[PDB]
Amino acid sequence: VRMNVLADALKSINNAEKRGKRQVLIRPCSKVIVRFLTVMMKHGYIGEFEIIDDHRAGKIVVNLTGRLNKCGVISPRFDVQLKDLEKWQNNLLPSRQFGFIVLTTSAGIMDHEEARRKHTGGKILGFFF
Amino acid sequence: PLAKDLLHPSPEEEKRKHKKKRLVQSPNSYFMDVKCPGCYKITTVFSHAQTVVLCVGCSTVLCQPTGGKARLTEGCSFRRKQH
Amino acid sequence: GKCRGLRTARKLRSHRRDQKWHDKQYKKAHLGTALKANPFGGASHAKGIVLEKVGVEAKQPNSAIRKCVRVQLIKNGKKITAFVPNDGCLNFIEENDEVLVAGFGRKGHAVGDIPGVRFKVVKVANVSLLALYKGKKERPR
Amino acid sequence: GRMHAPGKGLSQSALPYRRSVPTWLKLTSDDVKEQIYKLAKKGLTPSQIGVILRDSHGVAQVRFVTGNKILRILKSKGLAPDLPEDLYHLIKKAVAVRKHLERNRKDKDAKFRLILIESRIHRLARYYKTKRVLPPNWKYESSTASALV
Amino acid sequence: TKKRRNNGRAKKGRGHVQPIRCTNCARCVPKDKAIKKFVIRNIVEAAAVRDISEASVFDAYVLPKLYVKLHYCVSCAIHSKVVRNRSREARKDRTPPPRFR
RNA sequence: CGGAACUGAGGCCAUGAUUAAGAGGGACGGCCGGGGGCAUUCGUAUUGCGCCGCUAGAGGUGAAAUUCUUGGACCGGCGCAAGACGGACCAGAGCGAAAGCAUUUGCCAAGAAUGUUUUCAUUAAUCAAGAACGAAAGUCGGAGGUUCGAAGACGAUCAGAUACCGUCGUAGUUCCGACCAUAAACGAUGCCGACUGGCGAUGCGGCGGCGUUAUUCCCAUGACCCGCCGGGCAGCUUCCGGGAAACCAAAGUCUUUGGGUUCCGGGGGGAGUAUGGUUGCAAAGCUGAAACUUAAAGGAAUUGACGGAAGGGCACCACCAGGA
RNA sequence: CAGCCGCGGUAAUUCCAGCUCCAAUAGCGUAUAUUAAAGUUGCUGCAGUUAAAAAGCUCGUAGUUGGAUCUUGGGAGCGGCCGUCCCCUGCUCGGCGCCGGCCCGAAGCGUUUACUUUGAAAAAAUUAGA
RNA sequence: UAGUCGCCGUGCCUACCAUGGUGACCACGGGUGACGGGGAAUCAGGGUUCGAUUCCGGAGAGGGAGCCUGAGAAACGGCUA
RNA sequence: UCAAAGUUUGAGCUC
Ligand SMILES: [Mg+2]
Ligand SMILES: [Mg+2]
Ligand SMILES: [Mg+2]
Ligand SMILES: [Mg+2]
Ligand SMILES: [Mg+2]
Ligand SMILES: [Mg+2]
Ligand SMILES: [Mg+2]
Ligand SMILES: [Mg+2]
Ligand SMILES: [Mg+2]
Ligand SMILES: [Mg+2]
Ligand SMILES: [Mg+2]
Ligand SMILES: [Mg+2]
Ligand SMILES: [Mg+2]
Ligand SMILES: [Mg+2]
Ligand SMILES: [Mg+2]
Ligand SMILES: [Mg+2]
Ligand SMILES: [Mg+2]
Ligand SMILES: [Mg+2]
Ligand SMILES: [Mg+2]
Ligand SMILES: [Mg+2]
Ligand SMILES: [Mg+2]
Ligand SMILES: [Mg+2]
Ligand SMILES: [Mg+2]
Ligand SMILES: [Mg+2]
Ligand SMILES: [Mg+2]
Ligand SMILES: [Mg+2]
Ligand SMILES: [Mg+2]
Ligand SMILES: [Mg+2]
Ligand SMILES: [Mg+2]
Ligand SMILES: [Mg+2]
Ligand SMILES: [Mg+2]
Ligand SMILES: [Mg+2]
Ligand SMILES: [Mg+2]
Ligand SMILES: [Zn+2]
Repeated sequence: VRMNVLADALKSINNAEKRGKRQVLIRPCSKVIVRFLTVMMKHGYIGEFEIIDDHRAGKIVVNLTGRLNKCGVISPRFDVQLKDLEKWQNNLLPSRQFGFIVLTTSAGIMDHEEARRKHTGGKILGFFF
Repeated sequence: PLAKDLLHPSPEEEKRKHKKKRLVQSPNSYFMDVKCPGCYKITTVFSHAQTVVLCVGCSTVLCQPTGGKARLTEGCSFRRKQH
Repeated sequence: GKCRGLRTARKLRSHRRDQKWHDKQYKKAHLGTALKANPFGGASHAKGIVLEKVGVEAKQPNSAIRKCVRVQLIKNGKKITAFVPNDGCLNFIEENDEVLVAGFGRKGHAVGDIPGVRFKVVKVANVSLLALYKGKKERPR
Repeated sequence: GRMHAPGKGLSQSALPYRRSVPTWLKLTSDDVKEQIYKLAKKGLTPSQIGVILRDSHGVAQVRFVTGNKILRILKSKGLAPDLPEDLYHLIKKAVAVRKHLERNRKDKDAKFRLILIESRIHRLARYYKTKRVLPPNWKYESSTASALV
Repeated sequence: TKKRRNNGRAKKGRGHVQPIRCTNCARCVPKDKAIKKFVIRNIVEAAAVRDISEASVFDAYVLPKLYVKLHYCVSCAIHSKVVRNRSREARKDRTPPPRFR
């Protein structure tokens, strides 16, 4: 059965961005997804999406720009100590200059660099660059 | 076309999609005010009745069920009510 | 892997534990039949007595009469065709003399022409065969 | 996809977004309940009730017009059956199968379908055991089953 | 390598079919793979009817026909030279030629 | 006046129950289909018999004989007979878990798919152990024994043929009742779930829409006709991208590598052998090693060479027509 | 001779010698176990149409994984529309004490795990390291 | 349950009752060229193998067993088979 | 509208 909503959505967008598609409809609306989009949006990687409320699991329409090479997921949700954060971000990213690993925490949903400022380890969700 | 207003599809479109696949889920069934010329009162038939809807006072029959929409008896008017 | 579950450590480890045995080399190391069957028994050298001199013929394209020698080990009693290498060294090897034997760099595998001969002679009577071939030392008589 | 078959049919009811009642409908929940009482007394399932109401009285859903649902109302008045109607219909089906096989011993397909049916029964039975509607000692037993319809 | 997509047959949804005995041989071929020819033909073809038409009594009296349906086996077909070999590329052209012959 | 159990009737609490999933089960409506089982009906041909007619060969092959035949063969007509088989209609069509499933009629129950503002509200997906089914041959009993036909014999060619050709012909081939579980059981492609190009055709259910055409006298049905919808067997198509290539809208969404879960492979041989264990009346199935030897084994595609494979074209050291 | 490919059948760049030349240098050679190299056991990281490979099919308890839904925000002051510092429990004895009441301090009680951060606690030797 | 012994708690031992406990989360049984650990070698990151060996803990002095003496021994450079 | 057609010094091919 459908286990991971986010896991289906993020593939759908990467198969859009490869084709240069302009706006994308995603069928199951989750709160975690919503937090994820708002994280990338405040930092400027995409435009203004809008969510279609049905007294139900909503839908979401993303107006896509063209700056996103990939937006990936890590299943299963691994715990991540501050020891392993460097090895993860090394092996999981293009470079030491750019690209991000987004992990939700007790503190809240935020980037790994913000986790470095706040002194907060946690559970890896995914990444993008 | 690349650009496609997914938020703003036309009514002709939302009619020519699948029952779930419209931008929002909506049914294709309806209720209707069925009436013979003789009897006074009007019945409130569901379009997919799966029932023999007898008239008021057991005067005479109107529907005989089929696959989809019910076929009405010879000479029986109706009016699709709305809300 | 295929089960990328968070709690399948056991299932994974078990599978690995079964499949290591299908690797031919691990099985080679950990079952004893190879170590026991090997007359060397995990050793570099082994002493033994010469009992006869044999001219084994070479394999194809090549064509040669390789000079081997049937030794019998003391500790087990097993019999070996230890090959003497170089030019004119066989006249030195007298019968009923102790020679230290080594391998041939292949870990249980035949080498080229000499069919089934994994062993070569190093010494004769506390005298290096090299020293005899070079002419540094002499045989004690 | 379906559980014990290869079909993957997508056909079901699709309720609309408005949970509001229409303007033309003026039949109260109390009147509907008095109808419920008569029909339950006469002997009828929640399904067939919901069908008739939508067909003649033109009221598609009670849950939407009134607040609570039909089965919970019946449970309040003590009309609910000893066990759920779907299990009722399955054992009745099961019995007819074993009956037809009794003469017709060859029907192998009938045996295959029977066995899948029983698997489906015990699946539902464990759900209802967790939902705390059956007692722990309940057990389908082809010997005792035919007593139950 | 995969030589043909359909394995010289027409078995896509089904699964089994009844075998036939060859006419020239008796080779067992699956009916669906087997070649099927519906040959209707005049008991007298063309040269014979002109000759035989002399033998008829009535001026222009129609001849009945010989309604055959033949099936051959493969090696017989190439031997009897009904079908020729084709190239790898032309192989996919599965349209038969028009009705010139 | 304080602290434990028990027991009567209050006032107030906004008084108490998350939605109904393009998750799932169950119900309903008319359909649909070589879907299954049992019983029932029909057809020719077949080989056999009985009878009648003329008659000397019939058979069979590349060419012949054993074979049947003037004690009437073969051929034709009319009757009878038993068991196979249900042609042609039959499709790049349908249904079934899979093998597979097609003479008429009747009985029994089921189910995928469709329409649905039907009920319950997480009941679900995949799975060692365990279980049901599982073409042909094989085996054990009966029943039945028409055809073909392992085995076998003989007759033919042939250097040999204990084969390919022929005449006979046993077990088997048919039904019921008992075992068995193996095929290239192939799409050689595990199951669910999502997303990313078209194009026409088709099968089912459903919906809509000028007009033709039967019911005939309209309606509402039937056959055409033009469309839309769901999933379904297939087809074509392209610089989507992948892939060693052959190829695939999947064998894609991979060094930009993690949606879920089973099974299973790690040089060739030795060897699916041995030993052990288990099943089976037997046949055999299943689990399943080592020694020793050995440097290569294979796949796709290119150019040759060959071809008792086909298509084209030429030559009196080819033929054809002939000559020394 | 040659770990392997291969060399040697009368001008041998491959043998035995001489003549030279190379690497390393008081050290080098040979053998065996073993490790990286091995994305040839792969969790990070392999394969499974045709190179070796998917149980003939379906059922099935443990095993493994499982839709959505409940707290979002608020007050005072601060820096260059933006960010941050200050704050977001409740229910017997005395003083910031003030004119029996109010607050605070203290004692006891708190529906429950995984997860994450601190400290203590860690035998030395060893390792890194001032 | 009640005692014995023992410095105390306990099938440690004795007697009388009850009939329990473990198991696909691999027990039970068999193997181990296994004393354990602190560590060493190797390495990109993950890991792999080794570790009798000068510090700690255990066990042992031909094989097994038994004991006096002593605060402390089932001692072996103390005894009896 | 299908009877058959076997072999070839050991005495030296090749980037
Ligand atoms: Mg399943
Ligand atoms: Mg027939
Ligand atoms: Mg088959
Ligand atoms: Mg199993
Ligand atoms: Mg059979
Ligand atoms: Mg059989
Ligand atoms: Mg038998
Ligand atoms: Mg025959
Ligand atoms: Mg003969
Ligand atoms: Mg024959
Ligand atoms: Mg098979
Ligand atoms: Mg991979
Ligand atoms: Mg092998
Ligand atoms: Mg070799
Ligand atoms: Mg000539
Ligand atoms: Mg000529
Ligand atoms: Mg030299
Ligand atoms: Mg590596
Ligand atoms: Mg290694
Ligand atoms: Mg192969
Ligand atoms: Mg293969
Ligand atoms: Mg399979
Ligand atoms: Mg297979
Ligand atoms: Mg969820
Ligand atoms: Mg340490
Ligand atoms: Mg120590
Ligand atoms: Mg210790
Ligand atoms: Mg000791
Ligand atoms: Mg002692
Ligand atoms: Mg001394
Ligand atoms: Mg001592
Ligand atoms: Mg021949
Ligand atoms: Mg020769
Ligand atoms: Zn043929």
